[PDB]
Amino acid sequence: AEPRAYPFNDVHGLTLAGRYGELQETEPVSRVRPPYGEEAWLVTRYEDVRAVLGDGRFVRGPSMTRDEPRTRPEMVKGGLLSMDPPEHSRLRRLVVKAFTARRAESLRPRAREIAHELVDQMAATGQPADLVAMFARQLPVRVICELLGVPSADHDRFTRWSGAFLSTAEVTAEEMQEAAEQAYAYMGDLIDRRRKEPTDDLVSALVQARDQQDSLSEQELLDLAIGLLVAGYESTTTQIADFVYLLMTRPELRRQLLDRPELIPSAVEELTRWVPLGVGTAFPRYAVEDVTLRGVTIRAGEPVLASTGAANRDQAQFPDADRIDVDRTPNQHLGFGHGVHHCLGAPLARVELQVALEVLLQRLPGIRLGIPETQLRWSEGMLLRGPLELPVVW
Ligand SMILES: CC[C@H]1OC(=O)/C=C/[C@H](C)[C@@H](O[C@@H]2O[C@H](C)C[C@H](N(C)C)[C@H]2O)[C@@H](C)C[C@@H](C)C(=O)/C=C/C=C/[C@]1(O)CO[C@@H]1O[C@H](C)[C@@H](O)[C@@H](OC)[C@H]1OC
Ligand code: HEM
Ligand SMILES: [Mg+2]
Repeated sequence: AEPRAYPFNDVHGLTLAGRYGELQETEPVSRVRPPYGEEAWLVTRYEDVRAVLGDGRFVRGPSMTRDEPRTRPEMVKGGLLSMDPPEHSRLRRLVVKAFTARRAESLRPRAREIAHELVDQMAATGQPADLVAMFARQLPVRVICELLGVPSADHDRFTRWSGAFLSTAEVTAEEMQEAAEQAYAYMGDLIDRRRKEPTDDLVSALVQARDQQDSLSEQELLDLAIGLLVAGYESTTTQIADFVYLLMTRPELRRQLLDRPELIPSAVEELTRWVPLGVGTAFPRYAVEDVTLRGVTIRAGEPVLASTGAANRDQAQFPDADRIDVDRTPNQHLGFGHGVHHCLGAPLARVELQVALEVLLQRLPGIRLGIPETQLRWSEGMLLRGPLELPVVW
């Protein structure tokens, strides 16, 4: 009876559903029924979403058993986002000792070179070129190859395997399983090589990482490396396609960044706030005990969807929240999460998104859609929202 069908967002674009603003106003903790899995609470105000994501009483562990609210029939379980302190905390300390802000920044010149190569290839094939296939789907996985220390000769086949892990892939289950097996075997052998002769890449640094006198096991290293790959690939790819879609359809955004390229980092933050990247809200948290939130009792065990897409568009937190203002300040958005699970690749994701906009505007300052905006084909992957193809001219 009472729960609302969720997701509210239409996948065929980046429009924030008007339902979220309505619930922010008058029903900030509400019930939703997803296409698959359990009914759940949905939390939409910036304050409340931040509160749930930062509260020790809201955990992720039950994701390992539960029939989670979701938009696809299958469930992916495990990785860092399935874990709770203290087990989560230990892995996070070790991974961040290796995966530093310094290391992320140090990849900016290689990310620029790879971005320029991808534009070179677009220019070589000629116009219109598909920005999604040729650029957005290529830069983040090649940057992960560079991050981890995959030798250059293996980037193309590593990119091919990794393509099978995207929610937009049309491959068979057996095709995807073969790609997973090859990527895991490849990464294991890469870790064996770096254990034998360390160099200055992330795999070597993960081997060497110590926390107090603790370290990552051989199997933790391999599982965490694969986890970084999936966490850092589809999201960054989709966000690149979405940011350039916005650039190409909003003349003042493009003008402002052509005129003052120094605005690019601020524009990356503002677009990360504005773009409701998720179809709905994934990764439900579970109450460990009864919690009272905005007068509503969330019972021990119940799932709670804390919508960062809605939170980032809350009129109570961001003045004129639906406006894209590249100079917006402050901008304490939740686009890279909040609390203990907050995106650990965020420094790198920011480098990649900044480099993408920098290189495309420098090289292709007239970049624009090659077809009417109403003709764009949107992904029906049901996890993130973005164009399947972006035919561009310049
Ligand atoms: C929307 C992003 C999300 O995408 C996903 O969750 C992607 C899921 C795709 C759609 C899945 O693939 C489908 O599986 C079906 C059973 C068959 C489909 N085909 C073959 C007919 C197939 O397309 C999964 C099962 C693919 C495999 C390789 C996989 O486990 C991928 C995981 C990818 C995870 C993600 O890319 C990243 O999400 C990560 O999920 C982990 C479970 C978390 O721990 C966390 O990682 C650190 C988190 O990142 C922050
Ligand atoms: C634009 C690109 C990206 C976006 C929008 C993004 C967003 C996020 C968000 C919102 C979370 C928290 C999810 C939750 O708590 O429910 C998260 C977690 C994570 N991100 Fe990202 N991310 C991006 C890029 C990357 C990259 C490049 C990497 C790695 C190289 C990465 C690695 C991870 C990992 C490992 C987690 C799980 C952290 C944990 O559970 O402790 N991300 N990301
Ligand atoms: Mg050149």
